Amino acid sequence: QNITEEFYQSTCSAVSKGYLSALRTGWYTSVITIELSNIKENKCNGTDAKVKLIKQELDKYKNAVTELQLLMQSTPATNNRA
Amino acid sequence: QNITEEFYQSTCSAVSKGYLSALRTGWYTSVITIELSNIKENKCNGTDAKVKLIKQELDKYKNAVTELQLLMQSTPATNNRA
Amino acid sequence: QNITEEFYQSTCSAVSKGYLSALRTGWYTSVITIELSNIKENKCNGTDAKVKLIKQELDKYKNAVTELQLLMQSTPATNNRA
Amino acid sequence: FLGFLLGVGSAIASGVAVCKVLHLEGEVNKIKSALLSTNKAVVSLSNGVSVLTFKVLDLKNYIDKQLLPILNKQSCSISNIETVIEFQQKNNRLLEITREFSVNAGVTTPVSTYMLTNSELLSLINDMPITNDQKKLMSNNVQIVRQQSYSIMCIIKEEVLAYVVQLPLYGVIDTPCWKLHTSPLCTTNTKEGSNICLTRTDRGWYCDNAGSVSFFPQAETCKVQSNRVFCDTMNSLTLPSEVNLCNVDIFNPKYDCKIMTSKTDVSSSVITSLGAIVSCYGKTKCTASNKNRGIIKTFSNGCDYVSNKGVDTVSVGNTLYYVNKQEGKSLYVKGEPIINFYDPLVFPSDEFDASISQVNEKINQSLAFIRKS
Amino acid sequence: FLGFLLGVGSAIASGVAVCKVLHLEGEVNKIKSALLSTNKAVVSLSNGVSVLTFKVLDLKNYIDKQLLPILNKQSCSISNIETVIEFQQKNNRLLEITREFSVNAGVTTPVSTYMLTNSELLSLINDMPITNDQKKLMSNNVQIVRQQSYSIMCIIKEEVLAYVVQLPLYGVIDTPCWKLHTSPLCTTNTKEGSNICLTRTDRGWYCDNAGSVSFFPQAETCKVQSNRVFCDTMNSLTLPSEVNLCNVDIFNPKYDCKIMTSKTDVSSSVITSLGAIVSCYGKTKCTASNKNRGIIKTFSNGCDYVSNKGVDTVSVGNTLYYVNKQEGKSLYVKGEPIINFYDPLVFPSDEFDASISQVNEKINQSLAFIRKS
Amino acid sequence: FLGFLLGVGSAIASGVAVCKVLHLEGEVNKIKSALLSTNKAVVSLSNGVSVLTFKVLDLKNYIDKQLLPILNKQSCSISNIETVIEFQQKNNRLLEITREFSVNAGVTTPVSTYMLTNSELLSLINDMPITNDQKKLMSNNVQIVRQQSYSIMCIIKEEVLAYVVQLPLYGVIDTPCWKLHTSPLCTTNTKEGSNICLTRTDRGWYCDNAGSVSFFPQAETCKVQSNRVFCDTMNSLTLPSEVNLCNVDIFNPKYDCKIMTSKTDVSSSVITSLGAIVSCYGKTKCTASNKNRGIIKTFSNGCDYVSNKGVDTVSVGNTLYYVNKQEGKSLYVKGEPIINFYDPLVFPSDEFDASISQVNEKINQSLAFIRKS
Ligand SMILES: *[C@@H]1O[C@H](CO)[C@@H](O)[C@H](O)[C@H]1NC(C)=O
Ligand SMILES: *[C@@H]1O[C@H](CO)[C@@H](O)[C@H](O)[C@H]1NC(C)=O
Ligand SMILES: *[C@@H]1O[C@H](CO)[C@@H](O)[C@H](O)[C@H]1NC(C)=O
Repeated sequence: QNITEEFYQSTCSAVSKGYLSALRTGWYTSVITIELSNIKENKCNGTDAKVKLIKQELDKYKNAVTELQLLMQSTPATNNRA
Repeated sequence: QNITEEFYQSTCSAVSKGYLSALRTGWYTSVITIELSNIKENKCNGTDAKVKLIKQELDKYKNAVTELQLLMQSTPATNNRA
Repeated sequence: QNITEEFYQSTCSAVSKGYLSALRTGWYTSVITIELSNIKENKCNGTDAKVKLIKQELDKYKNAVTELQLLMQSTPATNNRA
Repeated sequence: FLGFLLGVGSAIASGVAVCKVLHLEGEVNKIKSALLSTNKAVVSLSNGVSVLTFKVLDLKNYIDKQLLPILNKQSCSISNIETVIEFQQKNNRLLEITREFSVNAGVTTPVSTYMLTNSELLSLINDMPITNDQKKLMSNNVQIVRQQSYSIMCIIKEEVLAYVVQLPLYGVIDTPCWKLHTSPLCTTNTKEGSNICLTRTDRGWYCDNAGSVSFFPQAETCKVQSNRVFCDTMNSLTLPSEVNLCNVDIFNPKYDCKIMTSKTDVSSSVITSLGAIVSCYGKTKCTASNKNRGIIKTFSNGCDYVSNKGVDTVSVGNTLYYVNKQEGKSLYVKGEPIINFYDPLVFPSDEFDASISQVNEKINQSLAFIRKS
Repeated sequence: FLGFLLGVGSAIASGVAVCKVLHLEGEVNKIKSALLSTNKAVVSLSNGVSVLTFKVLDLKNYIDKQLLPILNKQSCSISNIETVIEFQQKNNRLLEITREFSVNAGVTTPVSTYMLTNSELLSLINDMPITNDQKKLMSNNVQIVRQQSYSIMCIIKEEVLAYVVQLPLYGVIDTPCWKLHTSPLCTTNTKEGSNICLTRTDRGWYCDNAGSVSFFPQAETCKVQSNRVFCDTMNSLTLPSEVNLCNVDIFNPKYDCKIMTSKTDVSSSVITSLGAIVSCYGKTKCTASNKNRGIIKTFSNGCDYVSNKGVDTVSVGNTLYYVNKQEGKSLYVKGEPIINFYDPLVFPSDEFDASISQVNEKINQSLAFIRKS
Repeated sequence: FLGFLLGVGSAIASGVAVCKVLHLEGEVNKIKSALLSTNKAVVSLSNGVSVLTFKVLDLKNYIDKQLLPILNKQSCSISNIETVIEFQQKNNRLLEITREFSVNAGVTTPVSTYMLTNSELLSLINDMPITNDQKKLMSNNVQIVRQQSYSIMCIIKEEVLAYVVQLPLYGVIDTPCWKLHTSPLCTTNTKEGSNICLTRTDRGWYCDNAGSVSFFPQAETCKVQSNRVFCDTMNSLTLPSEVNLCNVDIFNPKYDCKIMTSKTDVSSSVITSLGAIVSCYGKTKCTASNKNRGIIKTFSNGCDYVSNKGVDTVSVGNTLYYVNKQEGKSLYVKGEPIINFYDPLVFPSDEFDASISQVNEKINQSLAFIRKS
């Protein structure tokens, strides 16, 4: 059998049969972590191009942390009422 | 003329005229392909930093294939009924 | 006090009190710019791998401009009527 | 409003049938062969669908011809970064296509740049079996073609990755369209409530198409450029051309005009293409202003209109609306509000999805009992 | 249709409570310790929730052990690009996770690859306290698990970034599901309008679950693979098993079948799993065609059905529908249309959300006045 | 519920008018000049709009001063990867902005990080002509400012790329808001059906604003932090302050309270800010439990409430709800259910969008015929 269908002429409706459920009932809460570092604006003359790229990516990491830090406070949303 | 509008006082409705259609009627099915390779976990000592980046990106490619392979089975969705 | 709630048994309704507004009333229009360049397909033999990567990224920039240029005409949407 | 009236269909059903064929028996080799000489080729499926095939990104000839000598050892003695960067660059697209399919369970819309680039897409359009004019239209509205397209993940059979890009065909072009904006029409009596309302439910896009009119009940679904209206006929109802009678004459016998009834005396504005409809009721402040000059019109209770000419803003209560600044002429067609023709008692106040005659039958029915009893 | 009938709840409410605990007093160090020896570890919260913790990406041991000697100077004399590329690569994920949270105000759905990769996700599934079979199900439908999951940003306390990934649990598996497709049933009189309609409002997914039936009114919310239907019980109503009586007998006393009434004589088609329902009314062209052969069936006015066998397309007016090409048998159950049992006058034409008995009470009520007066 | 009652407007209409001005005649050079000395500058448009302009990313001075000597040959003899990486990095943003506009047909929301970074956005806020306090609010809720903002692609005229970022202004701050949660109220008779229901339709957010109350019918549209409710007045209706009478007294003469009627005896729960409303009907299992202790309350048929204090979960049939764990006091206001005041026969069972008096008129009308006949 598997997928089968029946059309009811009298009601203008059709039922598709043969399916199996996988209904979400519960939830599994996992804590995903990223271990980061706490360097401080180091100061160096280092005019080297290889260093300035490392300086450029290090600023990106530092700003990301500051962004995520500002992202906290307050607690989540979640746009309810439907 | 081009865009023109008429407000009907008696019905509280307005018709905006002067537009031209481009109504989707059919569909054009194109097959987009990506030709890939079938290397196998090669084993080398190669501790070289240039190699390990190539090893890092090669793992990314291999995993992507495995992901896409797992992505198939079964056939698409598409969340119907509206 | 802060957040407080009252359940009305007779109407099957509950009011959550203690909130403060931040209602969008106006708009602030800012012009964000990107200063770009107008080089022309330069032609060189330069078979060097370092150059071809620069040639590859320069084509990406050139195409992006052409894309954005084609993206203009006509003026925006915005899928109204609700 | 009438959105619930629409039928149902599967958009990807055609592209899905191409995946079924691409699997058997095998057909993947048939296209791998055809895409060895060129990066783009037309192919006829055993099904007999003539399908344009594209070899965007060839990772095989890069990993096999530039990375394979290094790892088929031994010792990875020779290496260079100008190759690590080139590989990271080449691989990225596969990685970005894989990202996209992993969240969209193998079916994306709009079709992204990674799925099909502008140069690839514009080439695909230019190699389609479509009109010279139809090619121009699609090329000039790629942003729309992308939003109306689908990308279906298919298979990775033998050494190949295949995903179907399903692109729109515009079987109806340059036919006249019009947008009907409706707002509630209510009595303006000085009482607390005790007012009766009526609203045209037929709001949406309308296009002449094959002798009938294609009606888009949720005008929110259509994409518009300038004059041009891009729609999907799946989001339409196909009505007799007499539906346009409701505009000029809502009482016409030829078509039963879709209206809804309420006692919902609520203030609002609808921003049209060239003006604003104001439904002003109760103690509400309803105004139309110019930036520099301030208030230029104060709306009285009832339903009115103001043209965009010299109006930038419309305010209904605590809500501000920006009017569209498009050049075009508008016409005020003076007429006695249809709601004044109704006796408040004996008028059916809660018709959610009705029409003129339905309302008129109900009026007689109720009226008869009072007279006959 | 019945979507408005659903209750309300907060999906992230459980994951939010884990954030509250992760803040106090402190608990961040409790998990930092546990994740020093391994990259993955089970941890019991003071709350007592046994939560699987993962150290995906360790930027500390890379910046401190590979970048720190260069900047704790002086002079940045020593440097190499093979380290600039390695860092850009390593950092990217944090940058991409930060991007995602910045637009989704700290709560993403579906859970992206950057949030949790396939290998990380498949490992998370395989380390969950769930059935051997339940592990297989989730692993074989990761694309769905991602769409049904949430990623909640938590905190950056002391040297650590924590975000909660909230994954589905399928408490109901392998129970029979069925999809009910409904379309409008109308009288087919030769007049302008003056026709009466009826539509079953109970359309949606149905699953046997704990002695009752879980009803998904917006079938658009469920994800389906093959046989498999993935739903969220929050988008359901839990009805008596007697709801299935409406199919075989809509007039049964055991259950009051949800219907809606109109005079909306509008043409449409509904594409089912194995065929197509056609509601054909007025002067509409309603057809079913095969690609090669053309029109194979012309629908008369009224509600009919055509099976997918040898049918690729169904056209109702200016709209084309692609039928699903799934293998399966369908059954036409001949019966007198329910609408023929109603006297047009005295039949309540505007019931938006009614049922059989509601309609029948209204019919008697109206009928009695004519007879008693 | 009342969402359909809302007006219509174009959100990007103000930002679109800035694009019209940015085109003519030319004005692009006026801003190119102003952005030569600084990376940020205030500019007054011929229109006279004082607009803050930003030179984020200057690709000209990088391609012209670092890449141009290499390609204005000859032979590309000199080259270095530290420049290929620097260029790939610099170019990416333009590539990522171009990606975004290509799918969103030149209008994005929320405004992405690539469109405007946090440091750029926080600087834009701090350079706006707004209150000291208003600057703090926006800076502390950037995640929201992004979701409420629009990015409109404008033009690439002469050597320049311009896109308008349209940011919210909060003209109403720190005024009291409240959320009204409603659920169906039904008779609890032991019969199959034959029960009458009533539901308050006025559910949504409410804020005191300019002497009236701003009503957000789709509470799903508002963003909330802590105490703070962020709304868009376009998604509101502006009602008299007497709308709050419906809470304490739904029968008050001052305001006609919006209700809907049914015979839809369906079980459900609504999760409020500090508890849960349970509408329990038929043979449904309705419960409130604590994690450790299990079932702490069994709901009887009818509409009830349970406070979050010591309750983690509420189960209505096969559906589980997590209650919000926010600290706050709740008050049960005992009262006779409003539905008991209605005679089942002669009570109008299918009012979709009604009010108290509408229902009361219908009751008299029907009642009179029985008595007068
Ligand atoms: C009711 O209206 C109809 C027009 O549709 C009219 O023919 C009829 O006379 C009216 N009621 C009567 C017959 O009193
Ligand atoms: C109305 O229908 C009911 C069945 O529900 C029937 O018992 C009754 O006889 C009908 N009206 C009458 C009593 O004339
Ligand atoms: C109907 O209700 C009204 C109150 O709105 C009341 O004045 C009237 O007496 C009632 N019907 C009658 C007059 O019998």
